Amino acid sequence: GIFGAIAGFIENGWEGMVDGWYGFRHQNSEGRGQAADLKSTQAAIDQINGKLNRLIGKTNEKFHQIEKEFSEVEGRIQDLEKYVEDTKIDLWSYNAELLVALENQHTIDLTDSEMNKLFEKTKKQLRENAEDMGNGCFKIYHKCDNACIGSIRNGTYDHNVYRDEALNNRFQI
Amino acid sequence: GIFGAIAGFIENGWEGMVDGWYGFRHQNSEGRGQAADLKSTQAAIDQINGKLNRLIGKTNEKFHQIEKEFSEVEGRIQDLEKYVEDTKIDLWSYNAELLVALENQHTIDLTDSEMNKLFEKTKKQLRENAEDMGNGCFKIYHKCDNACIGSIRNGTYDHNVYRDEALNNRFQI
Amino acid sequence: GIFGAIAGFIENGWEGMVDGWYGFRHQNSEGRGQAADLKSTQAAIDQINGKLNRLIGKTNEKFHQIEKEFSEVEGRIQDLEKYVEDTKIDLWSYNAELLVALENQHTIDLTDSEMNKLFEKTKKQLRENAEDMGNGCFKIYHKCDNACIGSIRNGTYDHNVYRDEALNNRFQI
Amino acid sequence: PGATLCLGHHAVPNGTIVKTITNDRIEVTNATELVQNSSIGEICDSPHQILDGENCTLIDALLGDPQCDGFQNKKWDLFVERSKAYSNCYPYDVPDYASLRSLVASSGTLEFNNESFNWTGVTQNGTSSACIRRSSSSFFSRLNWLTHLNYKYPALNVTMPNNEQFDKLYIWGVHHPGTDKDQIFLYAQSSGRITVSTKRSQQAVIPNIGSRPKIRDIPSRISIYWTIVKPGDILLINSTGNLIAPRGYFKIRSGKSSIMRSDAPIGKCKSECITPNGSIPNDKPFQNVNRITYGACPRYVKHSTLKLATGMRNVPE
Amino acid sequence: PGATLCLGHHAVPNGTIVKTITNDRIEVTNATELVQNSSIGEICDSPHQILDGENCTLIDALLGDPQCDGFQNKKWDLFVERSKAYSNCYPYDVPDYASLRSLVASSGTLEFNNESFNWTGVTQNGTSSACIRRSSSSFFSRLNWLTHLNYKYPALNVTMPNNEQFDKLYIWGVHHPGTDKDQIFLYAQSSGRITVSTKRSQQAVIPNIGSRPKIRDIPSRISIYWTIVKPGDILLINSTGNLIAPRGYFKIRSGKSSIMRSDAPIGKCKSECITPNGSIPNDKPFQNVNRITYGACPRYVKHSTLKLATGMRNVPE
Amino acid sequence: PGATLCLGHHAVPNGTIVKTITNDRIEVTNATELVQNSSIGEICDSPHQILDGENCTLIDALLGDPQCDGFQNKKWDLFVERSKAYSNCYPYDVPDYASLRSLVASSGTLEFNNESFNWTGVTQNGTSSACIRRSSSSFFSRLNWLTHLNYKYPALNVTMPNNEQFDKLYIWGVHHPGTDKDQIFLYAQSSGRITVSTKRSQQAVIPNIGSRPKIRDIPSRISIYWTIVKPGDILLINSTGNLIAPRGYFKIRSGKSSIMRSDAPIGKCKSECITPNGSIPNDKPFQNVNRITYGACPRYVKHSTLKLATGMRNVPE
Ligand SMILES: CC(=O)N[C@@H]1[C@@H](O)[C@H](O[C@@H]2O[C@H](CO)[C@H](O)[C@H](O[C@@H]3O[C@H](CO)[C@@H](O[C@@H]4O[C@H](CO[C@]5(C(=O)O)C[C@H](O)[C@@H](NC(C)=O)[C@H]([C@H](O)[C@H](O)CO)O5)[C@H](O)[C@H](O)[C@H]4O)[C@H](O)[C@H]3NC(C)=O)[C@H]2O)[C@@H](CO)O[C@H]1O
Ligand SMILES: CC(=O)N[C@@H]1[C@@H](O)[C@H](O[C@@H]2O[C@H](CO)[C@H](O)[C@H](O[C@@H]3O[C@H](CO)[C@@H](O[C@@H]4O[C@H](CO[C@]5(C(=O)O)C[C@H](O)[C@@H](NC(C)=O)[C@H]([C@H](O)[C@H](O)CO)O5)[C@H](O)[C@H](O)[C@H]4O)[C@H](O)[C@H]3NC(C)=O)[C@H]2O)[C@@H](CO)O[C@H]1O
Ligand SMILES: CC(=O)N[C@@H]1[C@@H](O)[C@H](O[C@@H]2O[C@H](CO)[C@H](O)[C@H](O[C@@H]3O[C@H](CO)[C@@H](O[C@@H]4O[C@H](CO[C@]5(C(=O)O)C[C@H](O)[C@@H](NC(C)=O)[C@H]([C@H](O)[C@H](O)CO)O5)[C@H](O)[C@H](O)[C@H]4O)[C@H](O)[C@H]3NC(C)=O)[C@H]2O)[C@@H](CO)O[C@H]1O
Ligand SMILES: *[C@@H]1O[C@H](CO)[C@@H](O[C@@H]2O[C@H](CO)[C@@H](O[C@@H]3O[C@H](CO)[C@@H](O)[C@H](O)[C@@H]3O)[C@H](O)[C@H]2NC(C)=O)[C@H](O)[C@H]1NC(C)=O
Ligand SMILES: *[C@@H]1O[C@H](CO)[C@@H](O[C@@H]2O[C@H](CO)[C@@H](O[C@@H]3O[C@H](CO)[C@@H](O)[C@H](O)[C@@H]3O)[C@H](O)[C@H]2NC(C)=O)[C@H](O)[C@H]1NC(C)=O
Ligand SMILES: *[C@@H]1O[C@H](CO)[C@@H](O[C@@H]2O[C@H](CO)[C@@H](O[C@@H]3O[C@H](CO)[C@@H](O)[C@H](O)[C@@H]3O)[C@H](O)[C@H]2NC(C)=O)[C@H](O)[C@H]1NC(C)=O
Ligand SMILES: *[C@@H]1O[C@H](CO)[C@@H](O[C@@H]2O[C@H](CO)[C@@H](O[C@@H]3O[C@H](CO)[C@@H](O)[C@H](O)[C@@H]3O)[C@H](O)[C@H]2NC(C)=O)[C@H](O)[C@H]1NC(C)=O
Ligand SMILES: *[C@@H]1O[C@H](CO)[C@@H](O[C@@H]2O[C@H](CO)[C@@H](O[C@@H]3O[C@H](CO)[C@@H](O)[C@H](O)[C@@H]3O)[C@H](O)[C@H]2NC(C)=O)[C@H](O)[C@H]1NC(C)=O
Ligand SMILES: *[C@@H]1O[C@H](CO)[C@@H](O[C@@H]2O[C@H](CO)[C@@H](O[C@@H]3O[C@H](CO)[C@@H](O)[C@H](O)[C@@H]3O)[C@H](O)[C@H]2NC(C)=O)[C@H](O)[C@H]1NC(C)=O
Ligand SMILES: *[C@@H]1O[C@H](CO)[C@@H](O[C@@H]2O[C@H](CO)[C@@H](O[C@@H]3O[C@H](CO)[C@@H](O)[C@H](O)[C@@H]3O)[C@H](O)[C@H]2NC(C)=O)[C@H](O)[C@H]1NC(C)=O
Ligand SMILES: *[C@@H]1O[C@H](CO)[C@@H](O[C@@H]2O[C@H](CO)[C@@H](O[C@@H]3O[C@H](CO)[C@@H](O)[C@H](O)[C@@H]3O)[C@H](O)[C@H]2NC(C)=O)[C@H](O)[C@H]1NC(C)=O
Ligand SMILES: *[C@@H]1O[C@H](CO)[C@@H](O[C@@H]2O[C@H](CO)[C@@H](O[C@@H]3O[C@H](CO)[C@@H](O)[C@H](O)[C@@H]3O)[C@H](O)[C@H]2NC(C)=O)[C@H](O)[C@H]1NC(C)=O
Ligand SMILES: *[C@@H]1O[C@H](CO)[C@@H](O)[C@H](O)[C@H]1NC(C)=O
Repeated sequence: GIFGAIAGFIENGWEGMVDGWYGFRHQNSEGRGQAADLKSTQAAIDQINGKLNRLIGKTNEKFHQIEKEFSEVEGRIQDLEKYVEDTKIDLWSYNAELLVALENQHTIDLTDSEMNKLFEKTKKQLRENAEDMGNGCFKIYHKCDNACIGSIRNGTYDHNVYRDEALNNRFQI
Repeated sequence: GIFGAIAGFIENGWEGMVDGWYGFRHQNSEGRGQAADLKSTQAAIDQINGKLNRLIGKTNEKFHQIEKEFSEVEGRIQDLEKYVEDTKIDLWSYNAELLVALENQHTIDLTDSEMNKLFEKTKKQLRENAEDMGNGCFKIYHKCDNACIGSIRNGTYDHNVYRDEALNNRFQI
Repeated sequence: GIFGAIAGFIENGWEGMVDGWYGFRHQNSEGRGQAADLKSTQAAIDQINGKLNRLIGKTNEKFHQIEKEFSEVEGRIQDLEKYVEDTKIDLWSYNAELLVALENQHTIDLTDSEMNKLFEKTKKQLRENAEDMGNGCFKIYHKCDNACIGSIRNGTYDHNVYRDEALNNRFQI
Repeated sequence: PGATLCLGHHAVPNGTIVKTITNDRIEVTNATELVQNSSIGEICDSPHQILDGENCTLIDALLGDPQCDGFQNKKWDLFVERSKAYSNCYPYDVPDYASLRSLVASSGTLEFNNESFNWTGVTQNGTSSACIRRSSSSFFSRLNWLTHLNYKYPALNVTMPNNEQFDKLYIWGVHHPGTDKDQIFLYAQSSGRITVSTKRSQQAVIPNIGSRPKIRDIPSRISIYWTIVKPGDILLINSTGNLIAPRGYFKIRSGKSSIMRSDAPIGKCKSECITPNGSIPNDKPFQNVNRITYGACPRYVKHSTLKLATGMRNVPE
Repeated sequence: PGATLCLGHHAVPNGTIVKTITNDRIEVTNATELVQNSSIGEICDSPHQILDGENCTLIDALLGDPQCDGFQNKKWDLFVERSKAYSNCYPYDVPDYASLRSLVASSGTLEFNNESFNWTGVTQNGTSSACIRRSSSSFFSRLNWLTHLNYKYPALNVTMPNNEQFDKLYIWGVHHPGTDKDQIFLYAQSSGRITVSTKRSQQAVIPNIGSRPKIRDIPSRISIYWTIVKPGDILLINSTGNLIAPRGYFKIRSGKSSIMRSDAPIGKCKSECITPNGSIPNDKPFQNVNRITYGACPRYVKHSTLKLATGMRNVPE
Repeated sequence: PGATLCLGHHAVPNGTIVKTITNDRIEVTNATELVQNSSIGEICDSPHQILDGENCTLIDALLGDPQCDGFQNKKWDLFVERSKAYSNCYPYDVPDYASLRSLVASSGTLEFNNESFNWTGVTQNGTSSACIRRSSSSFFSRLNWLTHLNYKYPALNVTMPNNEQFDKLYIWGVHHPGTDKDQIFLYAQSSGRITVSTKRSQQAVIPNIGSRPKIRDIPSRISIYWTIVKPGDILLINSTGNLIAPRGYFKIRSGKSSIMRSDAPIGKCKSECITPNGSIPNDKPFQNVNRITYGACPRYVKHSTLKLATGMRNVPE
């Protein structure tokens, strides 16, 4: 994808994450765990549902048209009726195939985008208290129990509480 | 947007910024102020004007065509004339609606992109002298008067002048 | 481009890089040199070849059609044959021009993307041992001989080997 | 010790392959098909009013072939013509048959109003053993075969004004006898002429005498013509022989009706979209079932499958 | 103390809603309409040369109906036919009327050159009270009604070579008398024949005698035909009666001319794009005013509005 | 001291200008042309089977104009009609010429099977000095000009059943004599009639006597008609004079064959795509050579060039 997160610096997806599309796995003094991020999941789902709202259940009514099958050879007028229909079908077939290829490229990029946005947001929350290990994981340089992890996932982590502890551990030797 | 700046980590836009599309607000020892960034504003405007150059004032001349309204029932040939026209209109109507949806998606993404590019450029200028607060703002860890702010906006800020001062303040306790 | 690397924070391209599309130039205690990055080059080439596979060598067979040139004035049926053909040509001409403009915009963005991805990956590898100078270059704060540079290009650089040395140099005075 | 916090995304064990601009085959977590590729094999009789033609073409129901008497004055949104249909009356043809079929199909109605033309001097109601109705020699129900009376066929010059607020559709014909002798037996003179006109149109036909291959023992033929008469206009019929006269007019309407050739059975179900294969669901935007459609239908394309990704790239461990 | 430096973007109090690929309603700072939805209600008389048909159809101006004499030899880029137009000459029809109208409209000219056919043995210049010119019985200006001379109509066999460098368009007709008696009064014999030919084409017509509804007391009709004669070719007219002769030829050209049905008034203004509603601006790429257009026009679409974003997402406080 | 590590991308000295959504002119490292703008100027004779018409139109090869005898029973994927082609037999026309040309072109074959009609009572094999074959007066090879025998032309009533498993295409005509005297010299009676019919179709033609401009001294004309006879059907020909009889039938097929007007020479080469200009390569998806194409061809567009970027933006020092 164009951001380089999904199938990129995130090595692989998590089959064990079943309650969301994006989320957090942690390891701390109390154990290891997983939690889905609801806002990024919903942002991706909402955009894809916008595409589906454009495409599903939106057909046009047509009634009497031209004939499209013929039992007898006729020449000029029948040649034209067939050419008109073949022309129309080829143009709609082109539209359909291009639409799906374009939309699919965009869907892969927007889902990569949402993964990147969540990563960047988390990175900024941690300020000087953590370092990016390069694979979607942060090494957090302070004791960070379950409530602490939860404060990061919830966007209420106060980096100033832990900064002295974290700087001491980071800039050791 | 796909970069996550506009309607993203930038909480909202500035109705009070009337002389540009992107810009800087600062608070320092001398007060607080605002300045538009001309280069990023122009980059966004130029791209949108490229789209408008493709779309405005570019119509095709057509002269004698087929009839499209009929006062009498005629059957086969009239059915075909009507079907040809209905086919054409539906294909152009599809082109027009898809064009605008695609272009609008892209315009929202390219304007988000220009906001992100300006943020990243500023972040890199500051080197070790500032920290990203996560909301589009930098906490600058040294005295930074109006000329100093102006040197950042102009791309002439010399981070080495302030680095000793800033590192002392950043890595306190 | 939408990431702001190519024609952006990278000032210009390298005419002297002839064995790849993206790569590394270094200066260290042993001299200065250049090396192409094969994976990012191949990622960009593969995507463009995907576009070409869609476009080259994929024509449709058509046989008997309608006449498209006429030696005598005839009126209604000939008007319709000409209008059908003019309609078809204008729709395909629109498809062709839009396809190329869209694809070209995307090709410029995906090649900018691959440059940005390589930059970000390298930045993350260096952890606390280097600083981004803002122009695509990293200032590396430790002695980094040819094998060391090669370990960065190969993705085997062990930042912990050099961290003490680099932190001492970075956070001087 | 500290902690580690890892950011990630889900994956599934059963991903789906889709196409993009840069890749012919890339796996995503989920996708949805945009091309409807099946029908239920029957034409649902709701919401469109379906008229099953059974053994009758629309034109035979119009003229009044005896097996088609059940279709008199019927209406339809979609008339369904079956491949088993056959004619079983006097042999006929229709110059520009396709246009008459189209205009009646689009009108959606066989409502017919009788009119009294007052044919004086001729014999009305000619019949044929090629057109059996109730085990008796008959004729097209809506047509009136006039012949000589007392070996005279005095010239006809008959008016029928349209004093209604709607258009009238008249169906009439010319009889082409097999031989010059038959011409005399029927019309008591050698050369018939027909001139059917309004203020704004004229149609003059000349019978063409000669042998055509016998159908139900008839080497003669009738040729069918039609005339539309606007309100305030007049039908003027002027003939010296060989006229197959109208008995009245058809109401001609405008609307959403049509005709389709299909052998699919009619079912008691609901579906907006009809194809000759049967009704198809119309949730998807495209379909490859049939280029012939009626109703709110997906657009026909030459693709058997177009999968729209509805999830991110699938990246298993 | 230090400083804070915040990066940001503008917003407006009056944003505009647009559609995207992922959102049906998203607010941006500005947008521009791409569908032209109005006309000025008049057809601008520049830059295209407009000919207002007033009471005349193009075909009536061609034949030379007396109310159309002002149109002789006129030229146009766009001929405008009004719904109030009516015919006021001898009753006629044109087989394939639509094609003759189209080919004359596209040619853009009624320039007409008289030719001397030297009709010997017949009476020229027949007239009718159905076609009044200057309070006198007259006829189509470009047509020549020949009748018997001294109760003889000797067969005509007349040549007119095309020795010009351009194509000639000939308009002619056949008279269909109302009765066999009228046939005699006019042509002094019972059966007329017309054969009009060139080296590369032949048209043979037979008059069809009979009553049509009377128009200005005329139960007869004329049927209009046309013939194109290339340089180096010859017009050969061969007739024993019922010929409505040409008086010359029309120049036929190729170019950008056309015809449009409209009741919009003509104005003194400039506009490249004409619709039957009136001229429309052509800055926008699309329009929903009318599918009928002439000139440099936006493309007709079935959308009332398509707003193109010209600014970023609008995010107020 | 430390080190510097710089990330970068290549550039070239000879970049290429392309168009994007936001920029009309932007330079990339490389691009490829998507519009084929040239042909090789000859039609490659592989893989499609080409038949060069030389001096013959397809219709003249069908009827059997003497210069076209080499085309008897030939087959083609593409028949190539040359602008130098000319007719050199009895003057004729074909009502709906374009349709007969189309249906024969699409069938791809002039295979012809003779049939014995057993014309009794008439003289067969009429000839003309307008149609010289081997320095002798002749006639269309596939047509049979019947005239009187002993100043009698007894009425013809001839059957030919289709007992084959394929459709038969019959070509026949009506002779229009220049004068009433010629009508007698040839058919020994004043008024000919032709009625050609099957169970499902009828065609009745009346000759139209009169002078047409002389071609190779002939003021008469033949008009060409055709009839398709399905298996299990019958051809019935009924005529009292003026019949130009068929000598047999053409096989009519369905497939991929067509016809093209071109003056390009035929070459010994291979190319899937044929235009009247010559064959063109078909690697690119679009072309601006000709809207007339045959085979696996790029799509015609009104653009002289469309460059697809195949590299990044080119940013020189
Ligand atoms: C008192 C007296 O002496 N009066 C004189 C009359 O005799 C004479 O009338 C004519 O007499 C001759 C005698 O040889 C002959 O019978 C005439 O009648 C025709 O006969 C032929 C031969 O059989 C017959 O042809 C057959 O037709 C059938 C089909 O039959 C119908 C049908 O279609 O079912 C019967 C229908 O009633 C008739 N329809 C109408 C409206 O009249 C049609 C119609 O004629 C055809 O469909 C047109 O093609 O035919 C079958 O096709 C056989 O194959 C075929 O041989 C004709 O049908 C008979 N014609 C009529 C009109 O009945 C009889 O006219 C009189 C005038 O000559 O002079 C008196 O003085
Ligand atoms: C010295 C002598 O004795 N000479 C003999 C002649 O008498 C005789 O000539 C014929 O005489 C009879 C006598 O009964 C009759 O008058 C013939 O003239 C026709 O008369 C009918 C009846 O009135 C008339 O029909 C009326 O037509 C008008 C319309 O009139 C015009 C028109 O359209 O304005 C008049 C035009 O001049 C005429 N145009 C041309 C080119 O001739 C047309 C044209 O005839 C029609 O438009 C065709 O439909 O008609 C109106 O329609 C009324 O409703 C209708 O009743 C005919 O119009 C008269 N026909 C002509 C040609 O004038 C007269 O010929 C002669 C031959 O029989 O024998 C001599 O010995
Ligand atoms: C023993 C006896 O006395 N018998 C009597 C016969 O004399 C008489 O027959 C008729 O006699 C007259 C005498 O004046 C005349 O010769 C009739 O023959 C026609 O002659 C005209 C005048 O020359 C001629 O017209 C010329 O035609 C040529 C073209 O010639 C051909 C051609 O196309 O090459 C010759 C072909 O054989 C012929 N084709 C067929 C199938 O018959 C065609 C055809 O006639 C035309 O193509 C139709 O347009 O013509 C050229 O066009 C010249 O410009 C033109 O002047 C006719 O062609 C001759 N017609 C025929 C049929 O040959 C002759 O019939 C008999 C009956 O009246 O009575 C006996 O008692
Ligand atoms: C012109 O020629 C045609 C063809 O020969 C004549 O039509 C044919 O007439 C015969 C005799 O009436 C018909 O025979 C019948 O055939 C059925 C079929 O089984 C048979 O059962 C009957 O007993 C009867 O013999 C034949 O069907 C018919 N053929 C066609 C194709 O119509 C025609 O009569 C001739 N014209 C004139 C005016 O004589
Ligand atoms: C249309 O209908 C009218 C009815 O008025 C027909 O007009 C009539 O036609 C007949 C047949 O020709 C005329 O009879 C003839 O009378 C003359 C006068 O002596 C005579 O010479 C003929 O031998 C024949 O008997 C009749 O006069 C005439 N008018 C009336 C009032 O009957 C007309 O023929 C019809 N046209 C067509 C094409 O059907
Ligand atoms: C819906 O109905 C259409 C039309 O009946 C179906 O398409 C038709 O399918 C038949 C059967 O496969 C095709 O017939 C075959 O044609 C080939 C030559 O093309 C021949 O060799 C075989 O012997 C057989 O006759 C027919 O061509 C085809 N017609 C068209 C226009 O596609 C279609 O399959 C049906 N779809 C569904 C979902 O039921
Ligand atoms: C065949 O029948 C038609 C229809 O009846 C005959 O035409 C009609 O002829 C009458 C008598 O000339 C016309 O009457 C006129 O009507 C006007 C209208 O107000 C009146 O003011 C006059 O004083 C005059 O009485 C009538 O208009 C006309 N109708 C039509 C529809 O044309 C026709 O004459 C018959 N054919 C033959 C050959 O007799
Ligand atoms: C085309 O124009 C030519 C003019 O040359 C017409 O040919 C002429 O037609 C008339 C009428 O049939 C001929 O008169 C006839 O003469 C014979 C000979 O005795 C006689 O038996 C007839 O009763 C009648 O009087 C004439 O001879 C003939 N040629 C010339 C030089 O006048 C031709 O009829 C026209 N064709 C058409 C369709 O208008
Ligand atoms: C430009 O002119 C076109 C054509 O005149 C206008 O479209 C037409 O608008 C009229 C008036 O609304 C429509 O008539 C109405 O039709 C309905 C049934 O559809 C009927 O129930 C009403 O009583 C009335 O007759 C007409 O259908 C429509 N025609 C088409 C082809 O759309 C159009 O509105 C004009 N545009 C502008 C901007 O002036
Ligand atoms: C009806 O009028 C046409 C036109 O005048 C007559 O056709 C013309 O007939 C003459 C005399 O046979 C032809 O003359 C020939 O011209 C060639 C050309 O150089 C000359 O070399 C010969 O020696 C001969 O004199 C002329 O070509 C011909 N014109 C046309 C356009 O066909 C026609 O004969 C008349 N109809 C009747 C029935 O008389
Ligand atoms: C189609 O072919 C049939 C062949 O059977 C033609 O029928 C025949 O037509 C001739 C010509 O009219 C008839 O001769 C006539 O006989 C009567 C009886 O006396 C006489 O009054 C006439 O003067 C003439 O001589 C013949 O009887 C009739 N039948 C047969 C068995 O020959 C028919 O004419 C052809 N139709 C066409 C349009 O070519
Ligand atoms: C392939 O063949 C087509 C058709 O022959 C070529 O297009 C034609 O090119 C000729 C020569 O330039 C054009 O003729 C000119 O037309 C103008 C008016 O448009 C006239 O003023 C000149 O005197 C000359 O006659 C012709 O219009 C044009 N036709 C079409 C339909 O485009 C085409 O150039 C050929 N392409 C290649 C690559 O060989
Ligand atoms: C430019 O692109 C085309 C299409 O991929 C390729 O064939 C050609 O080799 C490229 N040129 C260079 C110099 O890479």
